[PDB]
Amino acid sequence: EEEFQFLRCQQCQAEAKCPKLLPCLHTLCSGCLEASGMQCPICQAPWPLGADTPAL
Ligand SMILES: [Zn+2]
Ligand SMILES: [Zn+2]
Repeated sequence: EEEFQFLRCQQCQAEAKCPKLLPCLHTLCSGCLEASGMQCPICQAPWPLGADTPAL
């Protein structure tokens, strides 16, 4: 309902490219997303560390 709201990518949405944790909508795509336009505070940091997400 909040934060978590995607599972593909910021711009290149094909098949979840960001395995980053999923509590802060960070399942976008490690390469073009960084709280720049998906719903996160300049996250760009804990990308490699994720909690309960799908990953790739
Ligand atoms: Zn992308
Ligand atoms: Zn985030």
